[PDB]
Parts: sequence; C-alpha cells; structure tokens
Amino acid sequence: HHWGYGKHNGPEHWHKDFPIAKGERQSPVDIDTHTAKYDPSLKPLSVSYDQATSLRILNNGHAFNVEFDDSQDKAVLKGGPLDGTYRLIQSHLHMGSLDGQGSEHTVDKKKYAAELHLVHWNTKYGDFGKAVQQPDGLAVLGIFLKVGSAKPGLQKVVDVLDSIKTKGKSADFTNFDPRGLLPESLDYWTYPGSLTTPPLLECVTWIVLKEPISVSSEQVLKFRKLNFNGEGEPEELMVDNWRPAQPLKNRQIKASFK
Ligand SMILES: [Co+2]
Repeated sequence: HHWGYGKHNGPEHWHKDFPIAKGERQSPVDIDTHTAKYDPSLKPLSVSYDQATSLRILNNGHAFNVEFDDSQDKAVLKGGPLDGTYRLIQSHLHMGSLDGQGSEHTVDKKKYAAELHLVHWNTKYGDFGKAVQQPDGLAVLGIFLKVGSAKPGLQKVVDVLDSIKTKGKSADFTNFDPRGLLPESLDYWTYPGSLTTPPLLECVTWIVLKEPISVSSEQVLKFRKLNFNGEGEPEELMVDNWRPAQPLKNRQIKASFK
C-alpha cells in the first residue's frame, strides 16, 4: 500500500520505507511553553503575500492542497529565524475527525481542530526540488485552526470543495489569498524540523504561529467531506491526516515574544 494515515499504512509504519522517520529533527513536536525560550537574536518576521498568486486547488489523496506560482518573489517569507528569501509554493490542510484534534503541532499537549501549512523554499537554491535536499531549503508557516466564527478567506475555496472531492482531482483557483489565513498576531515559535509526511526530509525551519484563526463548524465539516480515496472507490473521509508529535531530541524551540 501507499503511505497514509490508516492502521496499516500510518505514521507508525512510515519508518520502514523512510528510516528518517526516526531522525533527530522530525516534525511535528509538542511546543512546551515552559521550555520554549525567547530569542532576542530573531529579527522581525516578514510575510509579504501581497503579490501572491494561487493557481489551483487539488486533492492528492493526502490533504487539501493549493498550489501557488513560485516563478517570482510575489509571495515570500523573510526575517524571523530565516536567512534570505523563501518563496511560497504550496499550502495544505491537516484536519481532524473531531474538533479536539487535527493539528500536528501541539501547545502544552493541546491539539487544535486543524493545522494549515504554507510551504516556502529558499530561493538560494533556484528550485523547490533542490531546496528540499538542504537543511535550510524550506520554511513552513504553521497556523492552528479552532472552530468558532467563520473565516471569510476560507469560504471561497470551501464552496468548491466538491470539485476536488476525490484523489487526483484538481480545480483552477486563482483567487486564493494566503493573507486571509493569517491571524492578527504574528507571534511565533521556531525550531529546526522536517516534512511531516514522507519522505519526511529534515529540510524545514518551522515557524508556528501562536494565535490560532477561527473557522466555522460548517467550513470544517466541508473540509471533512473530502476523500482519501479516488473516484469509484469506497468512501474514506479525509480526516485525521495529521502526524502526532515526534521526539524533540533536545532541539531548542525559540519564541519570538517575551
Ligand atoms: Co503539512
């Protein structure tokens, strides 16, 4: 079978096809605020998404995805713990089957209903494929979702989710603004980690936003109606596609706030 989140192909199995699964820099991790430490050396985080330009949304059988045009520095990430410019290439959503779970990272063991990931690559490598092969090739912004008031920025995509219900489906979508996913505050935690899905490469500088954004019950439920399976196959809801917290292995989690 292909890796996934089921009993026979889930996170606990990954290590057999990807030994790195048991690495020293694996993600996600639980953010222990008693341990996380404020770092003065961190510069202001710069999230320039004004020129952002989305291309399409798609169901790859692993999570809801949206691809961006990364040919130019239209939507980039700089500052914070980053050296240079990191270009936004894609974003995906880790969702739970229940409100009390779904987020990959946890804060003092607390899980959120979901977690969005905005992936950027170090332009110093000229290509996303080459960046993932480097320790500092990726910068992923993590954003926690909790239920409550509806997130205006999510409604547009939420209304067309049926067009990418099953694996392998995709739909053009040029108006997905990642700016509309950001919380008010940009306070965050950083730490060296990896991709949270195979190949689990440890090429990521994680920037997890402290403040979660709100999404309505209805928006969450629409996201939970997506399928892991393909068309014609037995329905398997795309829920609980999150990897649990991995060992911190003495890595240091830095806070951008006092
Ligand atoms: Co992810």
